Amino acid sequence: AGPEMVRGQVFDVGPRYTNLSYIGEGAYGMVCSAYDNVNKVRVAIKKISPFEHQTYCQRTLREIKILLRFRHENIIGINDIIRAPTIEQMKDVYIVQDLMETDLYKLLKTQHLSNDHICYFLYQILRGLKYIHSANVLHRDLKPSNLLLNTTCDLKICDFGLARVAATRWYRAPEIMLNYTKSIDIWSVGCILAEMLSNRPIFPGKHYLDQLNHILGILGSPSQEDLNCIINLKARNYLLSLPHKNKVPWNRLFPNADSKALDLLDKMLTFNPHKRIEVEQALAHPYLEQYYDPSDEPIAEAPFKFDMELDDLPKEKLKELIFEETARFQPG
Ligand SMILES: CC[C@@H](CO)Nc1ncc(C)c(-c2c[nH]c(C(=O)N[C@H](CO)c3cccc(Cl)c3)c2)n1
Repeated sequence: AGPEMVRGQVFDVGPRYTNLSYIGEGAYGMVCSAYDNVNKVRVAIKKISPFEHQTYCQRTLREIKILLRFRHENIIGINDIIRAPTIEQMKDVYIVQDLMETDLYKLLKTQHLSNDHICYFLYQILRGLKYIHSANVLHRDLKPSNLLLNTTCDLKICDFGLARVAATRWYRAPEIMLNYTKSIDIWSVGCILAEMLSNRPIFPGKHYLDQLNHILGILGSPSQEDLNCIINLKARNYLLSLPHKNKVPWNRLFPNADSKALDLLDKMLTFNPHKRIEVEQALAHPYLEQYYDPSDEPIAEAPFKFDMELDDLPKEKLKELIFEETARFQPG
């Protein structure tokens, strides 16, 4: 028969993984659903081709090392890894993960969420983020397409490509554009909460400049303290040259939303990251009272730390480290 192919891209994952079907894609790869003849279940296989670029090699090694170390109910894990038996032949890496029914991007495209469903989804994102942040790791790309869901509404965070030890424009914090920290992930969670409440993105900017205008159009003009930071000159002089913009109240933008949901949203969507609410205070907020449970909210045993500076290593050395990291999944 030979190896299977999906939309041009070859998928040399057999004979264990057969009956392949397209489910998603990325900047340097493809995601496919496949049947596992060992566990007798369908799984998700993430193919990635990162060896042509040094940045992609860093992301691949960071993603593999983080997900293998991490073990949480609201975070996607790695079940198996397939790659060529020799380093010279390795051009692709296949990460086998648990298959989920849908994601929040697909769900908000077709379904209207009840307050209890918005409350339960937000809790699981923050429960998962509590574990990521306890390990001193930043996701840096939290969005509805990276939040996977199953039949029984169980949520899982995926795509740890941009993850780092302490992105999509619409869920990007103003400090990334103005000038990184745990607070940039909370901003993204705020953007996700607002999208669950209206089935529309709160800041759908077409470019980095239009993105800042959409934020100022709701939050109002920034104060002297909000601008008093290590901000870039171009962005600082641009925001100062703009006319005065009034703050739109949260109850006016979301008329029939829960008052507690809007109080937490305000604390998550705060321009100043220092004044922005943290993952623990967000979980203890009265909006997530019926789900908050410090007893069943695990944290990472120790903070994450890389043994070597990956930014200084060339793509040739990073390829060797990727080959060595994926070796324990090879037969023998
Ligand atoms: C069938 C429904 C889909 C989600 O809608 N199910 C599902 N189930 C499990 C998983 C692990 C996934 C899944 C979703 N995105 C990804 C995933 O890893 N996506 C990133 C881009 O966001 C990616 C993909 C390929 C290459 C690169 Cl460089 C990066 C995995 N998707």
